[PDB]
Amino acid sequence: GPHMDYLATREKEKGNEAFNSGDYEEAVMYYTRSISALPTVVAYNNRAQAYIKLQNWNSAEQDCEKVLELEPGNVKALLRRATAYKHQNKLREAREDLKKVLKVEPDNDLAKKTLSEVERDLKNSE
Repeated sequence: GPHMDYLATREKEKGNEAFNSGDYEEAVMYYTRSISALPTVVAYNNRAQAYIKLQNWNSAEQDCEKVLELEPGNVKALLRRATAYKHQNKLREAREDLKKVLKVEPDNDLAKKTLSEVERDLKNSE
């Protein structure tokens, strides 16, 4: 119906109640209701972040790709897409994504500390 934004933030707040409590699988479905009412960078990026703790890397990339269509350059989405790639053995794409973070935010520990593991894992991936 109308006012789909009003529940798209409130269902996300129920997801954040579950996420801080340690029910990430309950957080994913709460964010999925949210995106089907009003799709946001916030709900896609948080859905992908919950999937990382569920080991659902190939689901997590699909919501990260949607973030890059709204915010082309989003550091959180590139950090999470590169993390999903690292665990999918898609490191060949992750090296590039961590560089797209570090050009804007050279302070990102999660970017540079993962890059040092990606560069060696590529040299091992023969």
